[PDB]
Amino acid sequence: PRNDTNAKITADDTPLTQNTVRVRNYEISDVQRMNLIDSSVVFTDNDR
Amino acid sequence: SIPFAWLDRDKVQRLTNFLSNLENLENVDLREHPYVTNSCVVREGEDVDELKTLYNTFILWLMYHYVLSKRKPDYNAIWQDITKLQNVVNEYLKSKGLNKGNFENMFTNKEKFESQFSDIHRALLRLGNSIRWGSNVPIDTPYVNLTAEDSSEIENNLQDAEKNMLWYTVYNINDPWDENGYLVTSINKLVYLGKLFVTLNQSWSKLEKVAMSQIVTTQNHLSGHLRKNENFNAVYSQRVLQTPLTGQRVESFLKIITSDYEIIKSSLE
Amino acid sequence: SIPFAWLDRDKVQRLTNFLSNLENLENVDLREHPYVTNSCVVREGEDVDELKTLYNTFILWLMYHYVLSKRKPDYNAIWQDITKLQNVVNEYLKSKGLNKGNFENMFTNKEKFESQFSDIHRALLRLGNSIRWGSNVPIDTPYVNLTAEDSSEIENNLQDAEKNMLWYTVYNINDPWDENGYLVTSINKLVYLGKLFVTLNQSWSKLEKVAMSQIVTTQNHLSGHLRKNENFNAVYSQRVLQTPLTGQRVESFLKIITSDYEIIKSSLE
Amino acid sequence: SIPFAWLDRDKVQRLTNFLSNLENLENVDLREHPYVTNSCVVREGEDVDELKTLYNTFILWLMYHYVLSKRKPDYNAIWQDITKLQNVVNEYLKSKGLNKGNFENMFTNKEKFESQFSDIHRALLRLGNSIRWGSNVPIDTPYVNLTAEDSSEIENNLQDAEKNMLWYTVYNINDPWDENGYLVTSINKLVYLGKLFVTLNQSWSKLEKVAMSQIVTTQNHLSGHLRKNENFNAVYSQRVLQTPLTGQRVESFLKIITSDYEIIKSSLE
Amino acid sequence: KEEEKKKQQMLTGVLGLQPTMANHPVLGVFLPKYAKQNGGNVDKTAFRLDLIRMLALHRLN
Repeated sequence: PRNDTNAKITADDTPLTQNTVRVRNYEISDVQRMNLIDSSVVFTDNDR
Repeated sequence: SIPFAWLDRDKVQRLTNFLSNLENLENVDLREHPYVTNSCVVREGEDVDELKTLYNTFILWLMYHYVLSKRKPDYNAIWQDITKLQNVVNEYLKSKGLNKGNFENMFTNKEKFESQFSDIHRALLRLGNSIRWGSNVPIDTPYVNLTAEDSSEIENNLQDAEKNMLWYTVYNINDPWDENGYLVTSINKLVYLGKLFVTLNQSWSKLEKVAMSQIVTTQNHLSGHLRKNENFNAVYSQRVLQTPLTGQRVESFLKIITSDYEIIKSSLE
Repeated sequence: SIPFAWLDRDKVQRLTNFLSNLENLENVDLREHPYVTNSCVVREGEDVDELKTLYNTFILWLMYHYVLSKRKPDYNAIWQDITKLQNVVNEYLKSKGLNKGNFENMFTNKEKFESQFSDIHRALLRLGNSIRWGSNVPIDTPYVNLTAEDSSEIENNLQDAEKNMLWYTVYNINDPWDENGYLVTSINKLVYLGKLFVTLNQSWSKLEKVAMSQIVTTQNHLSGHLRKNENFNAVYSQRVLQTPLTGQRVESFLKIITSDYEIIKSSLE
Repeated sequence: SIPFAWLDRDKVQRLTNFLSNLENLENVDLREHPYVTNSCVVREGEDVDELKTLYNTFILWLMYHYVLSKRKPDYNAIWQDITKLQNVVNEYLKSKGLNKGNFENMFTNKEKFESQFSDIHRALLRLGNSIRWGSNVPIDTPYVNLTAEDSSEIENNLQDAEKNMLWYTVYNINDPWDENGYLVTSINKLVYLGKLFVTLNQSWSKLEKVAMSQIVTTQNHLSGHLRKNENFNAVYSQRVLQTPLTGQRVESFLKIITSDYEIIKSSLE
Repeated sequence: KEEEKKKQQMLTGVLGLQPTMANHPVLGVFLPKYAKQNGGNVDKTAFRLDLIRMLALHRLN
């Protein structure tokens, strides 16, 4: 969601900001994001 | 390892040397100096040059924006001293004891626009106050008053800030000679540091918008030439090179395009 | 002329190149390179080696310790920025924003207390999270900056310093949108420089302690081997090589055995 | 004219160079420098050594104690400033205001007597009073003055002085601008100068007792080894080498053994 | 010779794909990149999904 710097969005103790989140890459299809659909790491499209 | 196009061993070493020592030379503008862009070329006429040097300049502008975003120094370091002078001296003089003005007017002209002030009229109010403390009436010299031994040198400092916003120095106005003491030295440092802050921020925004405009410009001309062929490696290079870029995403895309330079050197026609 | 007992010119070139590029190669630790010790071996097999590899390694450990104590870089240049960020910002934000001047950085006062840094870093995690958000909720981030794209880079840099404390580089911060404006210096960079500084000191004392322990062990073995012969220059070499060595004695003793190399090569059996 | 044993001119020039530039290099001790002790040794086997290097080490310790006793700087100049601070400031403030510790004023007046070794121990309480003057509600401050750079370089300077008693530097505590009060900065003056004075005297007395103990040891070895011979030159060298030595006696003994050198060299076999 | 066993082991770990599918271009290009991974603790499922989405990207008529 928009303007996250007001709030504190969490899924672990880590807050999910622009910087904590790795951007989703739809073409290269990294293996790390495939591991982290099982794990608890949030991923964004950078479109906002 | 420092990815580039079909280049020689002299051009890669020279571009590595330039983008490493981007901080030491003055007038950092890549649009301004043409010794890099025209020379990062395969030669070979224009026929084999076009599509490959398009990718070469794409990597050059992209890595230029990367090293800018990595080598920016913090300007909040100078705005913290702006806040220290403006809060701790000038409010205590203008509102406390001497009180040559209104609490609301002076306090809110200092307090308003903590983030993103570009106002010259607030400065001009402090200039009129300082010159009223000074000898004369008019505002011919904005900054330091009573003395022009430092005026062209402070303008040289601001031009050097405009040239190299990555490496900047504070003038630190001289102690023994003064129009008056603590007050106009505080006002003087406040005006000079505010001008330095807005100068460095405008120069950074200029170079960031320039670099992003050049990268987005080269993406379209790259995609138009690469769109036509139908091999899998070709269309995968098309998708990798059509992934959208922002200045805050360019670092991750630089890592991605290294790991895809593993293939797309061979995917060129 | 870096005198070695009985080696090939190739082996002398190997050991001279090792002690020359000690600061350049990674993983600076003499146990980590077996081919240095394998290069240190003497010709003609075990009958020659059982007497002469002891003296050869007794030269080589001393020279490793000598180039180790000579090529120490000063770690006050990195503590200077710790004190600068600490004293200038971490005091003054507390004094301004009414944190009653919690002195906790001043319990150490020095580079002498290599303990309590972890308690200071946990307190700084609480401070940085309180300044970034009002919620407080003490969280389990390693770094206040919330940067996960460069935390791997920071841990990479710390492992690089662990491998080569002789040659170190210092990382920095990026500013498109700042979590903390200028506070990011004295809470993020203070944690990074504190971890880097205590890492360099611990790895330094670790390597120096290992070098001194191996020098003492080679003293004991080589004296126990050379005890048997009662000849004149033999027990002269016993009295020369029986001398106890500190890290304060070691450079002068290198000069002693440099002088003694001409007589001792004949003197050994 | 500083004659010695059967050494070469290079080794004699090494000993003369060390004893001339003793004050220049750091950590002035023979157990710091085996290069003096092992440049002391004579060639041609160990029988020459067991007869003659005992005599030469005896000569080294005599002349080393001589150049110590000739080159000791007098520390009562800094004790004069200690007495000025203790007499002038502390007595006036404690007897004047908060006049309940007049018995501790008489205690530091007894500390003015030359018994400062026991007195520097548990001095801290009169820094504990200055805690309150430096900062209100006196919780705790470090073992030295409040300033971090000053405390670190005071510890550095004390280590430098303890290494080299012969060459010491005053720190020059003072500051133009002080959060601290002038009187508690004079307290910091007194604390640092007292530590420097007691450190220099204790390290001097340590090396002086080391030199005297080594001289007595080498006397016992020389007399036990030259006991066996019955010649007139032998018993004359026995008496000259048997005369007992205090530190006041060592200079006249050096002048006496200078004159007796020509007959005891022949008396050694 | 040295590098072939790892590629084939990862090929059988992904799905148990047949060599006939190993000859496919999407496989022929990505098996070397999947070689420089899966030696780590990453996953086996991630590689299946990656092959899925890449094979899908390949077939856009």
